[PDB]
Amino acid sequence: MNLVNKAQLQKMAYVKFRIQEDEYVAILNALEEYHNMSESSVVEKYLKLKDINNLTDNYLNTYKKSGRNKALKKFKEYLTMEVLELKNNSLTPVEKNLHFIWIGGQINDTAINYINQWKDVNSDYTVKVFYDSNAFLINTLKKTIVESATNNTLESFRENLNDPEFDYNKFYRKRMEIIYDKQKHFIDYYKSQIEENPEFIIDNIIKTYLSNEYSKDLEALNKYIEESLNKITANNGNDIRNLEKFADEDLVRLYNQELVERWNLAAASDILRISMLKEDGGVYLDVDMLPGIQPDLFKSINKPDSITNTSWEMIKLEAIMKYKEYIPGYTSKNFDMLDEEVQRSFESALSSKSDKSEIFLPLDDIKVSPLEVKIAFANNSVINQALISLKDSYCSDLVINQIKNRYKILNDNLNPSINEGTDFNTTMKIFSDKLASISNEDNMMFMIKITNYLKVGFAPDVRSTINLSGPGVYTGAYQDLLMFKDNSTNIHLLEPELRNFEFPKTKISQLTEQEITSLWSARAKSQFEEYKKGYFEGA
Ligand SMILES: O=c1ccn([C@@H]2O[C@H](COP(=O)(O)OP(=O)(O)O[C@H]3O[C@H](CO)[C@@H](O)[C@H](O)[C@H]3O)[C@@H](O)[C@H]2O)c(=O)[nH]1
Ligand SMILES: [Ca+2]
Repeated sequence: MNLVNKAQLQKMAYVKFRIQEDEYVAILNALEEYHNMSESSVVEKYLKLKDINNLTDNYLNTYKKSGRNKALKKFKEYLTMEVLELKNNSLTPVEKNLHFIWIGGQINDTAINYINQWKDVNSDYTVKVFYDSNAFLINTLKKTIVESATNNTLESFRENLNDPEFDYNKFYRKRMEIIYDKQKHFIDYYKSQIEENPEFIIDNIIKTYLSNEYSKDLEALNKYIEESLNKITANNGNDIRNLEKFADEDLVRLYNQELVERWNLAAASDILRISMLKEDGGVYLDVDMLPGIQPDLFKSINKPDSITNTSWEMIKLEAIMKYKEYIPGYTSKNFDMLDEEVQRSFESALSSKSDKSEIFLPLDDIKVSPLEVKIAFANNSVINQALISLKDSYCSDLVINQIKNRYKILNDNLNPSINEGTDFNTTMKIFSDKLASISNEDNMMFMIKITNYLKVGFAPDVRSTINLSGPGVYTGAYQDLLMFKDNSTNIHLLEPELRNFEFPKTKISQLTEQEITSLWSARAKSQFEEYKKGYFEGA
C-alpha cells in the first residue's frame, strides 16, 4: 500500500506512442516531489496528495477519451489508500483533556455520577465540563413555551377527545403551529434587545421575557441560575464565556442560533464539542457514556449462549453497579434475569477488586493522527457521542467546515422564509420551495433532511440535527478526507472504510442505562395521552 512511483505510474498509464501531455507531466512531477517529502508534516503530505488528485481529474476532464484514463482512475484509488497509510503512520497521543458539555440548565446528579466515573479513573486527564454561564434558562424558556402551546392545543381539542380522529398526529401538527408563533415572538424580542444593547446577557433577556409574558417569578429564576452556577462550579465546570481564542466568529453565531433561538441544547453541544476539540484537543464524551470495562474483570464468565452480545455488555455494567454501587440508582433489571449461579460468578469477580481502576479501563495514552477525528459507532453507523481529536487536527477543520457550509445553506434559505410568512405553515412552504429550487442529486438528501428544521425538539422523527451538526458532518468530513474534497454531502463511504476512524472499542461503554433511556426520545402516542390525562387528573 506504499504509493506508486512516478516510474511505476508511467507503467500503469502507458499508451504506446502517445504524447506526454502537459497535464500528464504535471501529475508525474507532483508525484515525484511527494516521494521526496519524507521529512514533511503529515498534513503537508496529505495536501501534496490532495494536489495530485486535483491534477489527475483535471487530466481526465481535459482528455475524456484518453487511453490513460483507466489507470489514472486506479491511481486515484491509490491516493485514497495512501491517506490511510499516512493516517496510520502518524499516530501520537491526544492532549489529555477530557470534555463534557452541559448547557441550558442545571446539571443532573446522573450526569455528575457518570462523569465522576471518568474523573475517578482518569487522574492524568483534565476533566472540563463546558457550560454557558449566560444561558441557564434555555430549558426553562423552552419548557414554558412548549407548556403554553400544549395547553392551548388541548383547549381547542376540548370536546373532541374521543372522536373522530384528533390523534397525536394532529396534536403535534397544531401545537407546532403554536410553538413556532411563540418561539418567533421570543426570537424577535431577543433580537431587538441585542440590537439595543449587545452587552445584554441571554439569561437576563430570558428572565425579563418570562416575567412579563409568562408571569414567571424573577426571584425564583435568579435563584435557579444561582444554584446552576454553584453546582457546575463544584463539578469541574468550565465557563465558555471566559475562553478567548477558541472563538470562530461564524461558529459562535451558530452556537447562539442553536442555544438561544432554537433552544436545541443537543445541536449547540454538537457545535461546541468539535470547536473545543479543535481548540483544546482530547476526548469528548456525552454525559451518558461510562468508561470501558477492564477486559479481564469478567473474561472467565462465559456468556450464556441464548443472550445477545448487546444485553451481555449491558449486563456487565449492571453487575458492576449492583456489587460496587458506584452510581446510586443504577438499574439491575437485566442482571436479575440471569441464573443465580451466573449472578454469583459476577459477584465473585467483583470481590477481589480493590479500586475502580481495576473495574473500568483508564484512557491513558490514546493515539490519533493529525489527519483524523475518531468517532464512536452504534449499530454499524458513526455516532458522535464520543470523539477523539488532536488540537488543530486537519479533520476537526473538515468537520467545522462541513457544519459551516451546511448551516449557510440552511440559513440563507430559512431566514428569507421566516421573514416572509404570516405563520408556520406558510414559512415551511416558502422554505421547502426554496430548498427545492437549488436541490440536485448531490445535495437532495440533505435538503430533504433539513426541510423539517423548525420542528426539531417539537415533534418526533425529525432528523435535521443529524445532517447539520451530528453524525452526517463527520462522514461528510471523512469522505472529504479520503476523496480529497471539501463538499461531501452525498456519502458513498461504507462501514468498513469508516471503521478506520473508530474510537477504540475497549475504552468506552456505550450501553449504559442513561444512554438507552436517551435512545427513546418510534413514536409516543403516549404523550398526547398523558397531556390528555393532565386534564382529568388534577384540581
Ligand atoms: O439540556 C441539555 C441536553 C443535552 N445537552 C448536551 O447534549 C448531549 C447529548 O444529550 P443526549 O441526552 O444524550 O441527547 P441524544 O439525542 O441522546 O444525543 C445524541 O444526538 C445528539 C445530536 O445532536 C448528539 O449531541 C449526541 O452525541 C448523541 O448521542 C449531552 O451530553 C449534553 O452535552 C446539554 O448540554 N443540555
Ligand atoms: Ca444519548
